Amino acid sequence: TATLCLGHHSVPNGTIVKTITDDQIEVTNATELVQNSSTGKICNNPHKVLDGRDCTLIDAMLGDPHCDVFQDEKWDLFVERSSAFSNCPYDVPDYASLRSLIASSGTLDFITESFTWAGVSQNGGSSACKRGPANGFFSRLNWLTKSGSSYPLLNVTMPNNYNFDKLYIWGVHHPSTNQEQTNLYVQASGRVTVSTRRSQQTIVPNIGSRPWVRGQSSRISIYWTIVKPGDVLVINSNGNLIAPRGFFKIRTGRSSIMRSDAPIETCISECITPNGSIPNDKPFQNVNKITYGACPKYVKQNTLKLATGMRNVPEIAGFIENGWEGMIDGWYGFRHQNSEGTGQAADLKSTQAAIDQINGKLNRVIEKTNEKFHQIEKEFSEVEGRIQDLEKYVEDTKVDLWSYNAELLVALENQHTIDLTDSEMNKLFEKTRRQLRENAEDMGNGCFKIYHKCDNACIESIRNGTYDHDIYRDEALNNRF
Amino acid sequence: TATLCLGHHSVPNGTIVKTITDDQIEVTNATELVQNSSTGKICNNPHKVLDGRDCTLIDAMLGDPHCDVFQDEKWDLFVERSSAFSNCYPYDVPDYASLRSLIASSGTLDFITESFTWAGVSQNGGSSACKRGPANGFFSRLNWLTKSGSSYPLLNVTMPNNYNFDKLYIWGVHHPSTNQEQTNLYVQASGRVTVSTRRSQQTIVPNIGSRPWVRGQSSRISIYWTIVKPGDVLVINSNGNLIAPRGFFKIRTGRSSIMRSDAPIETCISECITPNGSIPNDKPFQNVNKITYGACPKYVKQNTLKLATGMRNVPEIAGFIENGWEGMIDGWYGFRHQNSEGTGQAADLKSTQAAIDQINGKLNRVIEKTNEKFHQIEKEFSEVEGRIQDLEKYVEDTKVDLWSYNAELLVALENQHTIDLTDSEMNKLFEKTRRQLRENAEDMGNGCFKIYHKCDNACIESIRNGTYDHDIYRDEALNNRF
Amino acid sequence: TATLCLGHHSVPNGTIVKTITDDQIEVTNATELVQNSSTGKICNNPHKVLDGRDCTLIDAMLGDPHCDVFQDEKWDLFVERSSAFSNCYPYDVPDYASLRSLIASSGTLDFITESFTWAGVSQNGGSSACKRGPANGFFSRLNWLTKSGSSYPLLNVTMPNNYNFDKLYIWGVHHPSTNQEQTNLYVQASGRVTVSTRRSQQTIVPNIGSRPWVRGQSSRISIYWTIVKPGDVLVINSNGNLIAPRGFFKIRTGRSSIMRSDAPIETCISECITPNGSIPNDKPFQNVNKITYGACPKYVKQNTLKLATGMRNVPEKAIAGFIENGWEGMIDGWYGFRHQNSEGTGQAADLKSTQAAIDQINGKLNRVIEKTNEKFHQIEKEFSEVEGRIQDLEKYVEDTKVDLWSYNAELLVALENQHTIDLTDSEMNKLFEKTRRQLRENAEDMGNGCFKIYHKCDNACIESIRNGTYDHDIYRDEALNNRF
Ligand SMILES: *[C@@H]1O[C@H](CO)[C@@H](O[C@@H]2O[C@H](CO)[C@@H](O[C@@H]3O[C@H](CO[C@H]4O[C@H](CO)[C@@H](O)[C@H](O)[C@@H]4O)[C@@H](O)[C@H](O[C@H]4O[C@H](CO)[C@@H](O)[C@H](O)[C@@H]4O)[C@@H]3O)[C@H](O)[C@H]2NC(C)=O)[C@H](O)[C@H]1NC(C)=O
Ligand SMILES: *[C@@H]1O[C@H](CO)[C@@H](O[C@@H]2O[C@H](CO)[C@@H](O[C@@H]3O[C@H](CO[C@H]4O[C@H](CO)[C@@H](O)[C@H](O)[C@@H]4O)[C@@H](O)[C@H](O[C@H]4O[C@H](CO)[C@@H](O)[C@H](O)[C@@H]4O)[C@@H]3O)[C@H](O)[C@H]2NC(C)=O)[C@H](O)[C@H]1NC(C)=O
Ligand SMILES: *[C@@H]1O[C@H](CO)[C@@H](O[C@@H]2O[C@H](CO)[C@@H](O[C@@H]3O[C@H](CO[C@H]4O[C@H](CO)[C@@H](O)[C@H](O)[C@@H]4O)[C@@H](O)[C@H](O[C@H]4O[C@H](CO)[C@@H](O)[C@H](O)[C@@H]4O)[C@@H]3O)[C@H](O)[C@H]2NC(C)=O)[C@H](O)[C@H]1NC(C)=O
Ligand SMILES: CC(=O)N[C@H]1[C@H]([C@H](O)[C@H](O)CO)O[C@@](O[C@@H]2[C@@H](O)[C@H](O)O[C@H](CO)[C@@H]2O)(C(=O)O)C[C@@H]1O
Ligand SMILES: CC(=O)N[C@H]1[C@H]([C@H](O)[C@H](O)CO)O[C@@](O[C@@H]2[C@@H](O)[C@H](O)O[C@H](CO)[C@@H]2O)(C(=O)O)C[C@@H]1O
Ligand SMILES: CC(=O)N[C@H]1[C@H]([C@H](O)[C@H](O)CO)O[C@@](O[C@@H]2[C@@H](O)[C@H](O)O[C@H](CO)[C@@H]2O)(C(=O)O)C[C@@H]1O
Ligand SMILES: *[C@@H]1O[C@H](CO)[C@@H](O[C@@H]2O[C@H](CO)[C@@H](O)[C@H](O)[C@H]2NC(C)=O)[C@H](O)[C@H]1NC(C)=O
Ligand SMILES: *[C@@H]1O[C@H](CO)[C@@H](O[C@@H]2O[C@H](CO)[C@@H](O)[C@H](O)[C@H]2NC(C)=O)[C@H](O)[C@H]1NC(C)=O
Ligand SMILES: *[C@@H]1O[C@H](CO)[C@@H](O[C@@H]2O[C@H](CO)[C@@H](O)[C@H](O)[C@H]2NC(C)=O)[C@H](O)[C@H]1NC(C)=O
Ligand SMILES: *[C@@H]1O[C@H](CO)[C@@H](O)[C@H](O)[C@H]1NC(C)=O
Ligand SMILES: *[C@@H]1O[C@H](CO)[C@@H](O)[C@H](O)[C@H]1NC(C)=O
Ligand SMILES: *[C@@H]1O[C@H](CO)[C@@H](O)[C@H](O)[C@H]1NC(C)=O
Repeated sequence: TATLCLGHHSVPNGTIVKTITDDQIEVTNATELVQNSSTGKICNNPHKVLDGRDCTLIDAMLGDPHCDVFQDEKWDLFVERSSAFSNCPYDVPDYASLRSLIASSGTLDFITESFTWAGVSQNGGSSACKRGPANGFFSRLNWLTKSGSSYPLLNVTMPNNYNFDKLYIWGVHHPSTNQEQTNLYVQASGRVTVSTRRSQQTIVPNIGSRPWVRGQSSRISIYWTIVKPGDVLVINSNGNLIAPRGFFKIRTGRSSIMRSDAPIETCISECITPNGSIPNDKPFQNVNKITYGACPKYVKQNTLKLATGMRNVPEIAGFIENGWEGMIDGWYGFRHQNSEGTGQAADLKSTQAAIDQINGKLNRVIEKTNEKFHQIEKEFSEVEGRIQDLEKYVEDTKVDLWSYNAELLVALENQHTIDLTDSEMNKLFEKTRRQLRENAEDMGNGCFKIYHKCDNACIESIRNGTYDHDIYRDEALNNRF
Repeated sequence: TATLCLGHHSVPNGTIVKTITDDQIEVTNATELVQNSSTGKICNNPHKVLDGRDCTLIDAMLGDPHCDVFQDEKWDLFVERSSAFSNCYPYDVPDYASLRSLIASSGTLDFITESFTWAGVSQNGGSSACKRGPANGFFSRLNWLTKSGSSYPLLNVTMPNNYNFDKLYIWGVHHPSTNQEQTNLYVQASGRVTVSTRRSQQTIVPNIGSRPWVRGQSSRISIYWTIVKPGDVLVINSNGNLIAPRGFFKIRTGRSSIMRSDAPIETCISECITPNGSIPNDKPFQNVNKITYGACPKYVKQNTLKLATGMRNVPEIAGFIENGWEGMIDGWYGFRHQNSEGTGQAADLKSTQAAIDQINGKLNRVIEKTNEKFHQIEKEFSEVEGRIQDLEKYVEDTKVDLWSYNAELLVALENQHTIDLTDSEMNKLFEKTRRQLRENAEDMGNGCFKIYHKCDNACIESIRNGTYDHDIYRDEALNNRF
Repeated sequence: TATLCLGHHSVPNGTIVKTITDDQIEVTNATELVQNSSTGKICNNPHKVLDGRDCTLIDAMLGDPHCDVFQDEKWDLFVERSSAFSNCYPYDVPDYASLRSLIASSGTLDFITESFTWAGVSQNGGSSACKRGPANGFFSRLNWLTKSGSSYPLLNVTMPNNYNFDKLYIWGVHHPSTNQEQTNLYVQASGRVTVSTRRSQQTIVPNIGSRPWVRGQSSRISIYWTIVKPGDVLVINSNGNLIAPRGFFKIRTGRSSIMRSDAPIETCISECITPNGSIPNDKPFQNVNKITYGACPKYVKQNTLKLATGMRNVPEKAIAGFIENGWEGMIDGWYGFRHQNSEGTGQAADLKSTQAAIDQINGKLNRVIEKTNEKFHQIEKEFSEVEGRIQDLEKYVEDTKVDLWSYNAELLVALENQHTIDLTDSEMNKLFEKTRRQLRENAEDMGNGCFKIYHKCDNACIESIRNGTYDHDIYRDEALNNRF
């Protein structure tokens, strides 16, 4: 007689995963699906990262004297440090919109235009904004005051004869007293009107004392205007006008701005976070919900294990609640007890089928990467109300939905992996049973008892699939009965 | 002796779908789940579609002379063309999008005239920039009041809401270009308009200054609106620069909206409208446009998604073990028998019907029929604004990504389950057939049986029907086997 | 000879569930996953609920005379009733919703009085529209400054922030109805109010004009607010039309919110609060309201979702097995054996298969979906007036969220039902296959889920088969002789 047993491998150390029907199940192999660490540095490749050391984007746009190294710059990502400061006092109504559009433009290209201001004096300065040892001002703005003892009505025009949009930055000066207002501007109540063929803005200055900032009790408000090709710009002013010196060329692209204190190093990475660059070889990440580039999706979980092997079962006997830790050639194989001696082999068909069905399984459902460049703000330092609440709500909803998606996907994939491995083992056992028609009996433990003399060539023929039952039919029948 | 095999059908040409464990598997039949084309026309049934032609909704509401055919109009969807223009006095609307959305969602342009009394001022002002034929004109729903004689008295009027519906009032403020013009039109050197109710107020101070010429005018007019709830009162107080209203608009709650499109409108029936045109809604997903009106499929980024309908296509007596039957056209599963009389073939109705019933209506168990949406947010912009536009784009992008993921995962899961159920059906039929033949037959290794007793056509039909009796032939089969 | 059968239990009354491959399938047990009812009452534990009664949050903050009981109050949820009204000077708040949300999220009404000096003006002005008992009054947290004698000097005051917490200041501007009233109350013919810090500024010019009478007044007051960070300074500059502040509000960070409801408040314990009332959170989904506070189930559009708990239900039709036949007489377990012998029929139960099925079924839904989500302050979801862009965006966001979560719930229920049915069927088949494996050549299956054994198999034999210590070599010769 002879014995033939079928089984599967085992490893000394398994990994616990979670499926649809099991809280904890041990498998031979698993992989991590969530990235939860960073090196703390920002790669300067392949994206173009511009470090604004002590300057904000608005300050560099306006022309702060200590921000003059940023003139005519361009970037893919602008990094704003927490140690930035202003050294020139002003306020911007709707600051966030201007900051966002300047960041999304991706450039600081400024073209000077020849404005004519007749009857007034130009190039005013203050001691609060020093350009060297002398008084200065913003380099992209012009402070106009009275000439002699008169301040006439200003009325200038400039058409857009190009084929791209223009961006104009202008301002209004708010004095602190009526005496100062009349001293700088002869009229007791100024007025600034800037309009195009389709839009208009009129600002009336406000007079009143304010806290001293670098020695000044007055302020300046900043406004902007966009002129389409074929349109025209008209500026009408009675006083308190901070005239523009030109226009900014505005483009459309994939630029943005980020707040971070991580240093920038010479390295390559496609994903940038405020914590630093992270690899994008995993479908999910847990570092930061603020990202730039090709980045994994953000989830609330810190670990998600995906099974890449069959069950780990501790240990002649077959595969019925028994693993073979002595198998290193393949996933499934045969063991036989013969007159010549015991032997072991491996089956390549089932092993390769399982490997093919396992490899690349996650790519069939979830896409590889998503490239997002400019998005909404997700951290705030001041309380505002309605819009901030809406933004926070949207971000929270997105995060919760994606976390649920990740959890369900991982559970389903683990369940299907376990099912396919079990099906492969059972199919191999059933094929082996079907090949031996009447010459063998099932021993009850995944093994077969062959009732005729089956030598090594016989076992090899059984394993190959070229076994003939008619050769040993009568001998097996005589032995069985 | 005899032979009884089991098998399944196959087709000369199959389709490749994707499952959970397979990236490409061939099946006998599949259907497309994504709609990706349109005819370029807009159906005027069953929704009421109003063509704006050369007019916008705001211009038609104000009373533009070339938009006078749109007075007292009704619509379910308003279509705005890119060739629309303005031909009246230049104006601007602060928060234009909010008023446009309000008027579009109201769904009607019904106007009721009221008896306003303006004592001491001139009425019915006009300009050469807004012509009613050969003579000067103005917006038909607004009244331009200027000085009478040499005085402009203080205007203070009231109007109560004694109905049971909301009232919408449209008024304006005139911004002159020079101080001399301001003094000439209105005696006072600084005008002021105050419009208020018992719960809200608005005060506007005009701005004097030159502006680019538009149809010969360097002055502008700003447009404002006020809503008066039932039982409330409206008070208008002014001393210059008032563009008075002539009445109120009825404002309703409904399912109306507005769209920007250039597709023509033709006689046809469709429940879904896109800027590209009308599309059928028989499929659960679409790829034409993310701007939709009516009962429409969900927008996904995928161009195609195939759902499996049949079984695995296996190319071609032998059984079902890696062998499909090309010559079978009468069913999905059946029998082939080899006998002394000759060969034959049949089909199994029960297993085929079970598989068909399981397959039929498979996708309706999860996805709702249709999502009918009428008024939504704007999804395309022609000018950069900032915060709110970014928020809207972010919301739309998140929605699109989530629904694309849902569609992909669902299609993969359904294909996997269809393949599994069909394989289980075939294996169950074979197992039952083996179960009937207790000891008179044994499996030959290729999904087919070898019978050791003389089993004729009546015998084969008895086996197929499920009424086979092994006791009659047991002794002969046992003698043949041993 | 002896007969051995395998089968499963069934119940007289079943319940219908929905799976991936079946529209309507009957099982032995199921549970409801959607909470669609409420008691109509709000529990005051464990959250601190503050009833607004006839006052709103803004009215309580300003100092309305009939809202004077809400001074220095704290809350976790503020409940605003539909019967609230105002009984003081008419006013309007530009961007009212932002201030309401700010005060609701702050969670307290703590007020600290500060010593402002207003030189050359008369303080503590009142009106007949706001009565403190028999006499004329005003808001308790605001100061109405008017001319003293025949002059109104320019006011310029400062107040530094020397603490380590943010300050909130509430002030206002008065809008007269006539120029004569403007001149009588304030000497200057045009007022101006400037309030600023080192990083912000606000200037308001009053409006003049008649308005509808509210409690005898055709004038209004506009409300503005300012926040001062630690180390900053506040400056107020004005020459008329100023409603001065009396101090600052302590502003905090926390998990407080506000809700509009008309449900009464009783003594009970509940972790979730809805405008309909409190609901239990023992289910993953609910259908009551999309406005919630606390640990609440997710909101879905469906009103019922049944999760299968048992196996398929098959009516019971010489003993028979599990092939299209249930056992209504089995109450000892899920799977078992039935044997007919010469001594008589017998029945038993199998514990391992039943225990495995129960352990797989138990706790199945906790593996994918989280228990509860704690949300405290969110966006508004109901509006009493039409506004335009922002309201449309909020409605769109809420509708998208609801649709996505409803789809998730439906798909999850269907998948779980399918897997439960599959696991029960697999367990029964595995038990039958093991029973076949034990009897190698001594019996053959009859096809109805039963084995009939050729040798003599008594109670010891049947018990050995059930346990698993059955030996086939003992009866092999007798079985072979009987079969052939
Ligand atoms: C309306 O009300 C506001 C606020 O109440 C007033 O604003 C104040 O204006 C005064 C000037 O009139 C400001 O005083 C100035 O402060 C400067 C900064 O002081 C800070 O820094 C120094 C050094 O670091 C510290 O010692 C000090 O404590 C502060 O922390 C000083 O540098 C100025 O000095 C100048 O004047 C002195 C006078 O002796 C000279 O000796 C000096 O050489 C120098 O010339 C000056 O003292 C004050 O800071 C303002 N306060 C605020 C909050 O802004 C308005 O003046 C008031 N308007 C009217 C019309 O009344
Ligand atoms: C403040 O600054 C602004 C802009 O700098 C000034 O606005 C300009 O005002 C002048 C008039 O004062 C405008 O000139 C007018 O332009 C009309 C349109 O011009 C277009 O069309 C004509 C004909 O097709 C073309 O030839 C031309 O190139 C343009 O393409 C003309 O139709 C007007 O014609 C009138 O004047 C002529 C003079 O010869 C007469 O013969 C005509 O019959 C007719 O009466 C006129 O020329 C100019 O367009 C305005 N510019 C802008 C940008 O709007 C303000 O006037 C100024 N304010 C002060 C107080 O100085
Ligand atoms: C600009 O235009 C507006 C609106 O047209 C005017 O506002 C009106 O001003 C008048 C003048 O005061 C107001 O009249 C007063 O109304 C009070 C309330 O009346 C309501 O309530 C009573 C009782 O509940 C009802 O019977 C009545 O129908 C109203 O529903 C009255 O109580 C006042 O009575 C006083 O005067 C009478 C005079 O005989 C005395 O007998 C009384 O004892 C008492 O002293 C008074 O009649 C009117 O309410 C205002 N309407 C609105 C809508 O605001 C502005 O006045 C106007 N401005 C200018 C400069 O012209
Ligand atoms: C363009 C201009 O007028 N520049 C002035 C500037 C302004 O007058 C002021 O900042 C606007 O509010 O002020 C400068 O400072 C002045 C002192 O030099 C002078 O002694 O006193 C003035 C006040 O009475 C004023 O502070 C400055 O800021 O440097 C002078 C500069 O030319
Ligand atoms: C209601 C009214 O006053 N209408 C005027 C109109 C206005 O005066 C003006 O548009 C407001 O800015 O202007 C009209 O045009 C005028 C010419 O006819 C006149 O020769 O010159 C005027 C300038 O000095 C003015 O342009 C118009 O727009 O048709 C006349 C109309 O009655
Ligand atoms: C702080 C103050 O001035 N308070 C006045 C108040 C105001 O004058 C008014 O409400 C602001 O618009 O008005 C009071 O009412 C007055 C009557 O008592 C008086 O007979 O007539 C006045 C009109 O000419 C005015 O209505 C009030 O509202 O009680 C008096 C209060 O001291
Ligand atoms: C990445 O940086 C963020 C900073 O935004 C870290 O999140 C903060 O972590 C600290 C310390 O636990 C908390 O006190 C803050 O509340 C967190 N902020 C937010 C917005 O969550 C985060 O821990 C960092 N992650 C890694 C891996 O370095
Ligand atoms: C329906 O119309 C839209 C117009 O928005 C088409 O989308 C544009 O397609 C062109 C050509 O590929 C692109 O260059 C644009 O970028 C697309 N615009 C947007 C906003 O996506 C769309 O292709 C049309 N679809 C059909 C089926 O005609
Ligand atoms: C909980 O209260 C809400 C209040 O909005 C109820 O929803 C309204 O129910 C009425 C009556 O059927 C409808 O006419 C409204 O259209 C509903 N409003 C909304 C926004 O859906 C809700 O039915 C209540 N729930 C329970 C269980 O009583
Ligand atoms: C486990 O799987 C990973 C990839 O999924 C593979 O690289 C690794 O070799 C596997 N483990 C073993 C022991 O082969
Ligand atoms: C393929 O399936 C569709 C159902 O989507 C059916 O209408 C069609 O008849 C099927 N094809 C064949 C050849 O049966
Ligand atoms: C059905 O299941 C519930 C819990 O899921 C349990 O409380 C109940 O007893 C079960 N019903 C029966 C008849 O076992």
